[PDB]
Amino acid sequence: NSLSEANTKFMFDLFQQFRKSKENNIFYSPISITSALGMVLLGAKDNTAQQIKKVLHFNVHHQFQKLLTEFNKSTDAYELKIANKLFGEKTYLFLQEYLDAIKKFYQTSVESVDFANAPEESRKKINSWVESQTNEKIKNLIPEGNIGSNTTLVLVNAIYFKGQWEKKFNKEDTKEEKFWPNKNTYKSIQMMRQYTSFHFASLEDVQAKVLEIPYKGKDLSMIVLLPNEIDGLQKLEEKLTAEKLMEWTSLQNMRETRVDLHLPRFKVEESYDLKDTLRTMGMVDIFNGDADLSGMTGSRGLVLSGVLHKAFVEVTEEGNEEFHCNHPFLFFIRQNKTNSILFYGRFSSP
Repeated sequence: NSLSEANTKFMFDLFQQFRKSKENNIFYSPISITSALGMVLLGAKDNTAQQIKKVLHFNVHHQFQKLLTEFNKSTDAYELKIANKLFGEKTYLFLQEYLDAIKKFYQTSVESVDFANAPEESRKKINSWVESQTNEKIKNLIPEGNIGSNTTLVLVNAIYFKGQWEKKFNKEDTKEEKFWPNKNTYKSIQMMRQYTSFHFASLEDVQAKVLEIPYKGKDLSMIVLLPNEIDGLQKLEEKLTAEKLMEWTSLQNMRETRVDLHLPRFKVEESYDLKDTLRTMGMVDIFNGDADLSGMTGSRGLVLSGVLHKAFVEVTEEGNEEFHCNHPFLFFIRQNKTNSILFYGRFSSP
């Protein structure tokens, strides 16, 4: 929906920042994050909530719960483990009303913890919760020293996903290969090869190609963008905007063609702390003494102190023109029903 629209723009704003810092593989769940903030936005008021809404590009929670259920609908098409919880200092008493809305709309809830007296035993609490909440895939969302004795709030947003390809991949047709991060260096990888008909689309403007590899079911397909030349993605990123996607990755402007695809057998694990980032993005109150999270406790004084996001996707085999992914390229798994990107990264595996 227009929601997915907002979720997309944000993702790019988010993108732009990651770009400034990370020049390797950057992967993240725009949708997981967007929601993580909608849950917090619930218990936020005034100028503190205003920052969020603009940063997020804004009824609302209604669809964020609507869309969430979907991905939460256990299915064999794929498998995702979304571990999104609020961890706060015990001493803060959260209004049940708030707990109702978030549980209801985000199928998640707060969790009082002794940040003050026991900040160490506190970390583990959250870590372990994260593992078990993601089939034990995402571990130690928080490293030692990260959480301090002076922590009020801490939004956790881990997420794991591994879908099964509509058109399976022959485990026999996968051997060693050469991946070119840059043009002067390369790293060996196990590249999967698949010849068949896909929804291809050539990109003149940016000098790149757009392939769509669906998952079992056809409502959750991952789109990939492959710059023509090894280092043809920087320019790609440079011209990639919201509107760019809504059109370039829209199957409407795509054509089902016989394509010999060459996709690598990878897995991206990118951890992030969007505190400063979100700040510069325009969300600043929340992280300082001016934070108004009255909804969460009926009073003020609670201040978001860091936000942890961690995506972990795995691409496996199990489920004219070609698509050769031996060099960098950006991709993203969307939800075709409502074109809601729930994952996005750039693969350069340097």
